[PDB]
This record gives sequence, structure tokens and C-alpha cells, in this order.
Amino acid sequence: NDLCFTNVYADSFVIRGDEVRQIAPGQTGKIADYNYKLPDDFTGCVIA
Amino acid sequence: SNFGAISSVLNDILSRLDPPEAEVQIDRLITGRLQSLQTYVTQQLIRA
Repeated sequence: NDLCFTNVYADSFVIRGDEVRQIAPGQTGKIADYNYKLPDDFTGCVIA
Repeated sequence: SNFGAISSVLNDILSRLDPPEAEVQIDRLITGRLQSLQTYVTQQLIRA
């Protein structure tokens, strides 16, 4: 509630419930490498 | 020396733990080698 940022981006998609844990930097999985990839030097939040 | 890594040689570290799970190993290697070099330069200054 008390920060500022240059720009805000949001990503929305649909995934199976068992594969929700795949959304994190450095994770190995089909979704991670062929569907959605996150950088190691990343800062953000995950809501599902 | 090893400095608590799973392999002293850097090439092994990058080839087994990938980037996202080895940067701690490179971190420990770098800090240990740096500390050794710092001790060496301090001793060299004393002797000089």
C-alpha cells in the first residue's frame, strides 16, 4: 500500500490445479518451459 | 578447495544444478576464493 512503480503488468491464463505450483522462477515442468517462463531475477505475486 | 560445495570444480556445478539451483554454490565459491585472495594480499603487504 505504500510503494510506487514505473509500470504494472498483469498476466492471466488457465491452468490445472495440480500444476499451480509450477508458477515460480527456476521450476522445471512442461508449463514452465513450453507455456510460461519466469525470469530468475523476478519480483511479483501469484494469485489463483 | 571446496568451501562446502558439492563439487570444487565450477564446471561440475553448472552442469548438475543448472542456473536456478546452483547460484548459491557459485556464491559460496566466489566468496571463499575472494576471502583466500584477501588473506594472501594482506600477508603479502605485511611481508612487503
